[PDB]
Amino acid sequence: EPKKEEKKDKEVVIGEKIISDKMEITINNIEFSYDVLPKVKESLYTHYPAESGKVYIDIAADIKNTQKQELNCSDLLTIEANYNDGYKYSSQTIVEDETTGFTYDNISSIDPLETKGVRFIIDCPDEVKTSDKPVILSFTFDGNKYVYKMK
Repeated sequence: EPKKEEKKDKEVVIGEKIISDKMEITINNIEFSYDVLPKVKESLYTHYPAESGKVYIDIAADIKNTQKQELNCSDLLTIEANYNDGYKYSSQTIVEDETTGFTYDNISSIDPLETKGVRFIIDCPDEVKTSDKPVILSFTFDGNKYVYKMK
């Protein structure tokens, strides 16, 4: 008999805090996008336009570091989009910046008790948006699986 495990997935609720002993994650927006634009774009800004025939899944979140030590933005979620039962695409993290629009996750950190905006972006073929076929988002955070039925 193979080794089985018993598990229960948690539903992602937009605007609801997800908490661990290290951080608080609030997912504020989940949408398809052909151009991932930063929240603040006062002068020259970085943005992520989708390549022809592609679409982004743009997941916007607030991350509050609740530790006494700095939190690296490379240590955040990896979100998987599971399209039409098995066609899988994984996210990249970008960080909101008041000066340059965005920065990459590798050069940025969150101070103790600071909240920073981030984007988890998933590069998909365009049919992930335009078909009627399902999209399930998921991630593992602090020992639990989180799921979101996008369509």
